[PDB]
Amino acid sequence: TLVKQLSSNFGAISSVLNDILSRLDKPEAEVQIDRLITGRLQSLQTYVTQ
Amino acid sequence: LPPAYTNSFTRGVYYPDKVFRSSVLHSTQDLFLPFFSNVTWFHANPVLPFNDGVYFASTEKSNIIRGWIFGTTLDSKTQSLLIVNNATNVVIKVCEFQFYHKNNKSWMESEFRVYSSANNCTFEYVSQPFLMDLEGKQGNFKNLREFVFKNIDGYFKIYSKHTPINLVRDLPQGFSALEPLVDLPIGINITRFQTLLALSGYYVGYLQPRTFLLKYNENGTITDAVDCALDPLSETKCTLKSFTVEKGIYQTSNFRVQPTESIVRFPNITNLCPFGEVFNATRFASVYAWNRKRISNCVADYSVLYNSASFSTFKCYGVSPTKLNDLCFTNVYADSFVIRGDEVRQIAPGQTGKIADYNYKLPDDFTGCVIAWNSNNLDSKVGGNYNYLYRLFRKSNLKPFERDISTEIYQAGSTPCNGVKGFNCYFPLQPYGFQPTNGVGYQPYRVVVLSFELLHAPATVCGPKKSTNLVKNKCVNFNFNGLTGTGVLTESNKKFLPFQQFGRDIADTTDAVRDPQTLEILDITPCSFGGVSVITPGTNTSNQVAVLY
Amino acid sequence: SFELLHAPATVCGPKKSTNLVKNKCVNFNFNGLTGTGVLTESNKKFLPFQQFGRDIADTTDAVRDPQTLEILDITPCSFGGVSVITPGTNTSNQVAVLY
Amino acid sequence: PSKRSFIEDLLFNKVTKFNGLTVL
Ligand SMILES: CC(=O)N[C@@H]1[C@@H](O)[C@H](O)[C@@H](CO)O[C@H]1O
Ligand SMILES: CC(=O)N[C@@H]1[C@@H](O)[C@H](O)[C@@H](CO)O[C@H]1O
Ligand SMILES: CC(=O)N[C@@H]1[C@@H](O)[C@H](O)[C@@H](CO)O[C@H]1O
Ligand SMILES: CC(=O)N[C@@H]1[C@@H](O)[C@H](O)[C@@H](CO)O[C@H]1O
Ligand SMILES: CC(=O)N[C@@H]1[C@@H](O)[C@H](O)[C@@H](CO)O[C@H]1O
Ligand SMILES: CC(=O)N[C@@H]1[C@@H](O)[C@H](O)[C@@H](CO)O[C@H]1O
Ligand SMILES: CC(=O)N[C@@H]1[C@@H](O)[C@H](O)[C@@H](CO)O[C@H]1O
Ligand SMILES: CC(=O)N[C@@H]1[C@@H](O)[C@H](O)[C@@H](CO)O[C@H]1O
Ligand SMILES: *[C@H]1O[C@H](CO)[C@@H](O)[C@H](O)[C@H]1NC(C)=O
Repeated sequence: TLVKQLSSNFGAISSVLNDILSRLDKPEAEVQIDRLITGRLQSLQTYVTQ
Repeated sequence: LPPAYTNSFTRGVYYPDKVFRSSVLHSTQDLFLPFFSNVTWFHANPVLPFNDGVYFASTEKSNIIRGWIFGTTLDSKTQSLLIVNNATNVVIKVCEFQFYHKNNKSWMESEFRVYSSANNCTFEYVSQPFLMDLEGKQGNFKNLREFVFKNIDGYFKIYSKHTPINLVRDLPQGFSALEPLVDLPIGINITRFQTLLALSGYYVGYLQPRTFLLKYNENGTITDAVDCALDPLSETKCTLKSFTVEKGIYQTSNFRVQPTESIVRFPNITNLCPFGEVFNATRFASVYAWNRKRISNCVADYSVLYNSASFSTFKCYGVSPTKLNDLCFTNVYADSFVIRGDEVRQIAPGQTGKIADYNYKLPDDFTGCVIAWNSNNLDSKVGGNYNYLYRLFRKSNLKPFERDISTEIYQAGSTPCNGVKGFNCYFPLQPYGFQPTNGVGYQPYRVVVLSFELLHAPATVCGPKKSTNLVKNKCVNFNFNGLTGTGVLTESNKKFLPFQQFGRDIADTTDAVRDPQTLEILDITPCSFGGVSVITPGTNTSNQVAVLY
Repeated sequence: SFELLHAPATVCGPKKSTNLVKNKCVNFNFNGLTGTGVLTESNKKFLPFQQFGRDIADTTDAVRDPQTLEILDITPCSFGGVSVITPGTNTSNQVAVLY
Repeated sequence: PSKRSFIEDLLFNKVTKFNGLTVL
């Protein structure tokens, strides 16, 4: 489950960081990245709690 | 004069801020002299480089150390910082000085005894002197004055300490932190450092980005510190936030293999995208009946559509206008049409209006770019008018990339019959807003919308990026038709089918790719990330440690 | 360009200062630093260049007064939970309160 | 090779993507 969550794309344009950094500019990528960090961090916190 | 080498060990620490702390261990990332570093000694005016900052120290009096110069190659072309130690004070000036650093005549005039300057007017700061002497030999025998010179952003900072030492022609041990004697808001570029001896010796070191754990005592004085980059033990102390480590094994860091090299591979396409046939078409369709052109099997130079005059707008969605030149695309489309001009906002992916609702709509995700240029000529002729605008649809929110030109009757609900007046017959309207050479919205802005579909399918449109060769059997930074990643490339020996471009594992991550030029299949193995732990016998026993990867 | 540092202010707005109130809960503003608490005389030996302190983790802890250069200790306004001690309301309506 | 009993051997035989993930 923890692995599959990496592909979730939590509201971002892409689940893959490399496809954001190579596509959007600095201030734009940060927005998409924050969405992935929030989702991935929440997923990891859930895993550890369990 | 001739060099020699020694080490610091207990120096290079200073108060990083103007904050009072006490009885704490504080971790800070700043420019510090690494505890174990090679410090260059000079006999006692050589010109040395200035990097991130400079550590300077010398057991000598102000009668020799008359000051320092910091700046770019010293000339009248740029400003330089001149710091001079007088008998009773220190004078600091910034200007386009050629020399000005004499302050003492002797015989050495070939590059001295000259006073050329320009419009100084730059922080002519004066204060009590940097160098204070001792009562002869009634002290510890000589006084090692220590300074740190930093240049960050708009500020030149000077830290210093005196603390007389036992006589030795070397650097002391113990421990001492420097204080911010001077803080000058000077917007000066410094690349070179020179002393003013007007001719003992002095030491020079260089600062580096380091995280230090600083120990503040009860009086807020820094009494000790740990350099995190010195060794596994120091690293352990820095992660545990303690200067004492108990016997046991600790997890401190993460091992990572670096890619070193890079691989860029694309299909061998020599064709160029027919953008001239889109942007310089001269025959632009009305938005009522917009023209959809497909572009494929070509190289797309987009920079020429961006760094170009006459364009009024170039708004990219989902992609940067300066990065799309390095991307691969599939099934690229160019939608060409004419609008009134004040309707440009209505063709944005998420806006409303008659154009957005009836004439031309974009999807919510719309990766692509909306490009338009005034071009009042050709279209807005006097007496002319050739731009159909769809006004009446019956329904709403037509559809993304859909087109409707049926030209039927807009039953207004007045009656279920076939007619014109009271029926709003004819979906478009003939009174095109051309208002030739006047008003606002006189039909400027020819519009081309570039729709960038990004599939994992074989690239057909690639940017003007030069390819290189393969490396294999090494961790590398690779890009296969846009498939950017890091790992080790090896022959897969896998049974790929003729229509497959790449593969994935059970985690649905890229496992292998087909090379676009050789068509061979390469596995991608992630490089080692290990994990580093340190085995400590206890710092109350030994400072020797073992490291486990 | 407006840079905000813990360093001494170089530019201040057109504000009128007040007297310094110490052993009371007050709303303070020191060179733009705002907070609420009690300002007592400190025994912290701030160095000549230091303006603000910090405790083991966070918070100003102590501040240098911009006019007198006196070092003040900042303590939070007292607070705590409030509990109501009662017999059943079917017995009595008298209560006691714990702060 | 493994100093196991017959029953232990049966017990062991019967019972049956490094994205920052590791096993110690
Ligand atoms: C920090 C550093 O590089 N120290 C090395 C030292 O270990 C070595 O022993 C010496 C040559 O003998 O050269 C110094 O530069
Ligand atoms: C002994 C000595 O050098 N005194 C210097 C004087 O030469 C210099 O002109 C002046 C600044 O203008 O500052 C004084 O401290
Ligand atoms: C050689 C020299 O000093 N040239 C200065 C120039 O740098 C300065 O910018 C200008 C006033 O703007 O006045 C000139 O005399
Ligand atoms: C741990 C420590 O150094 N404490 C000293 C104390 O012994 C000394 O008496 C005082 C000045 O009088 O300064 C304190 O910092
Ligand atoms: C693709 C194309 O032909 N673009 C041309 C551009 O090269 C030219 O510089 C400009 C007028 O200055 O008109 C554009 O239509
Ligand atoms: C199918 C294929 O791409 N073959 C490539 C060719 O396109 C390229 O031009 C040549 C080097 O010039 O190397 C061949 O292996
Ligand atoms: C076995 C041993 O070394 N015990 C010492 C103890 O005597 C000392 O008082 C203390 C100070 O922190 O550190 C311990 O490691
Ligand atoms: C709601 C309820 O239980 N009320 C009871 C009441 O019936 C009982 O007679 C009395 C005896 O002291 O205690 C009260 O708490
Ligand atoms: C010094 O650095 C600045 C900022 O990077 C640069 O603009 C300037 O050209 C440099 N000058 C020299 C001599 O390196």
